[PDB]
Amino acid sequence: PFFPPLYLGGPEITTENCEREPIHIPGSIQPHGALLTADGHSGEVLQMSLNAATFLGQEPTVLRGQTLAALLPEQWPALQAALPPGCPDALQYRATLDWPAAGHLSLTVHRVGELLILEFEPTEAPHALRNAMFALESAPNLRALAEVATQTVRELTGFDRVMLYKFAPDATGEVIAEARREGLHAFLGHRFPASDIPAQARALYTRHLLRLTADTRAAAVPLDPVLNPQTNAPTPLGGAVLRATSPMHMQYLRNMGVGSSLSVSVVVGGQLWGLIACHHQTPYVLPPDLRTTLEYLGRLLSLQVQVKEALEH
Amino acid sequence: DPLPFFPPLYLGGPEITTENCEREPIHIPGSIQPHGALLTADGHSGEVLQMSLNAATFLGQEPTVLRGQTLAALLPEQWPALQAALPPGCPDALQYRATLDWPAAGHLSLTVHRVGELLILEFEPTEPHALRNAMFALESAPNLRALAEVATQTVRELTGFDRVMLYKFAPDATGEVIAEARREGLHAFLGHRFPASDIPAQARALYTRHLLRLTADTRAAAVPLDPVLNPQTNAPTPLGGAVLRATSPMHMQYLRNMGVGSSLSVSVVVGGQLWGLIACHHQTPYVLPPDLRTTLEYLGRLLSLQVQVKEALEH
Ligand SMILES: *C/C=C1/C(=C/c2[nH]c(/C=C3[NH+]=C(/C=C4\NC(=O)C(C=C)=C4C)C(C)=C\3CCC(=O)O)c(CCC(=O)O)c2C)NC(=O)[C@H]1C
Ligand SMILES: *C/C=C1/C(=C/c2[nH]c(/C=C3[NH+]=C(/C=C4\NC(=O)C(C=C)=C4C)C(C)=C\3CCC(=O)O)c(CCC(=O)O)c2C)NC(=O)[C@H]1C
Repeated sequence: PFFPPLYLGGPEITTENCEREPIHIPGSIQPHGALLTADGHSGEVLQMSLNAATFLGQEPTVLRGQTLAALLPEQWPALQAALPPGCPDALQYRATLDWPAAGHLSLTVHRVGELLILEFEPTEAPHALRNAMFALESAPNLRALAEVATQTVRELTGFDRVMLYKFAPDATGEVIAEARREGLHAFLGHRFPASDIPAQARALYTRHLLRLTADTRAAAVPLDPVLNPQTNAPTPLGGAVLRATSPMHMQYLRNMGVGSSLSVSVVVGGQLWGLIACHHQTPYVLPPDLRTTLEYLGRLLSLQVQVKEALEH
Repeated sequence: DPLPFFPPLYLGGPEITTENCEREPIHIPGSIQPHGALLTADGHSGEVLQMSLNAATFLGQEPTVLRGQTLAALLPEQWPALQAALPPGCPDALQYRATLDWPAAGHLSLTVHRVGELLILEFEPTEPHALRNAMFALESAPNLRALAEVATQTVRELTGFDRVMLYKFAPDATGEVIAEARREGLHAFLGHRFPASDIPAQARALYTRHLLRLTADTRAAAVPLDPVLNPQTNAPTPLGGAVLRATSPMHMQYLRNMGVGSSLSVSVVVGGQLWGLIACHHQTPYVLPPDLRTTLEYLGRLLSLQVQVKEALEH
């Protein structure tokens, strides 16, 4: 099973109970964005991140009464149609708001049962993706495909280190390709224990295909209330990219000298084949539109891995 | 019966009938569609060899001036990028794309690929979260039918085409329309089946490697290359990989007779085989700009993946 989260007086996580930390329900988010939850029917704002006032420019109480209808007039009917009752928690809808306080915000919404989860992040506003797609497809074998993928991602993102991280049948990880800035340790060829990404983390990565710690030293921002009014239970935040990252993991990242981390899942035959794994030495918020490019690349790599593995077997 | 290609018309080959169909060399027509321009150049020196006859009007230069310069001089910023992206021996399927600001012609999209020692350069005029939203909707579709319907509707919304079908090949290469989105008033092709020779076997081979072809105007005359043969080889210039390639007069006749002014289709390739097509129709001529066509190319790949996934959920 899972332990209760901390804020419901559950045990603190150690190396004896990695497998049981409830990472989907931390009750908090990373501070480079803001999150609101809301009722599926009424559009009634039920929870907000204590930092919402910053991003939205709204007097705190104003929000926690109001309706999405009021708050987002153009958007609220689109949401209603895009995310019908009963849809999967994996389905997401995005829009760009030109919002008074903040030039442009990206809005990302998904639905978990009766709750809409809304994420707001700063945003903005060429051929590198098309060029990359053809490059991946003409790679002659899996090894070269891995090399092209890591190089392409590094060029698109500027990340200090991009790795392709392949799982063995027992969930032992091996770095099979790597693109990195001069003057970093090489992780190419190295193998790591399964428990570095515990089973409850791998399952969640099979369904929700991208996550990140924008700053390995930033404090999480609580949800208020912490419990969903609807259920008097924790809000599931696994489908939210803003979810506060595990302190266990952030301790690991910090011990490696990483300041910013991001990964993308490569899913083949319904199973987690590997990850595109990015490190930056310093804090780094990759903007939403560039993340989208990596999300596309994730799908394309999933296709090409199967194609390429089929021409060996 | 499968038989080798006839020589093209310009090398004294025969004209094509319902009989010899499968031997038309549709990859070497010696000509392009008039809404863009094409140059060929030597892959090592960058000497310009062939150009479409309309090139002066896209590129704003006399032929003899174009042909008298190397790509190093014509494309000083792109020439080194081309050479890195398209190394000798690379496959003909690999494409490099850039946007140019050309004085006389505005923003041009440049698409380049390499066939042996030849570079082929295509120039076309070029111009929010719809793709991301579509990607997730496709993935959440519960079964093959719902996927097919979401895919057709999405493509129609992105493009404005009068008719978008999902055509699926059977094992005998006979095809069948399994989903479609269509303009009000058009009659339904859903569930109809069509014989295998409607897409003869050489076209289906070409459609497995080069994943998007089109006919922007089913009545437009083709524009010859000049000279027609590659001076490197005194042989035909391979245009399979060029979207500007001229369509077979057989297929343009099959289209006009249906009332179609514009045709476009994207291959859906599963396990190395052509599974089916995203085929689109418009009643009037219609040019879809290169950046919009890129969205369809990306959807072609997504759909190939999702078709595998939906079919595996099915035994
Ligand atoms: C108690 C158990 C421990 C534990 C927990 C834990 N680990 C993750 C997530 C990740 N761990 C990763 C491991 C590596 N990244 C690398 O680059 C290398 C090698 C150089 C390794 C071994 C990765 C990639 C992830 C995914 C997240 C990311 O991309 O940064 C989680 C889940 C994190 C979250 O979703 O919040 C958890 C709970 N880690 C341990 O090391 C043990 C002691
Ligand atoms: C003697 C040869 C004939 C022939 C040849 C031919 N066909 C193509 C390409 C296509 N034919 C298609 C057929 C259909 N389109 C539809 O909308 C329907 C049903 C409603 C059918 C059956 C399609 C979709 C294509 C793909 C091209 C496109 O999408 O426009 C070629 C190749 C043309 C080229 O690539 O240059 C050729 C040579 N078709 C016949 O019917 C016979 C008479």
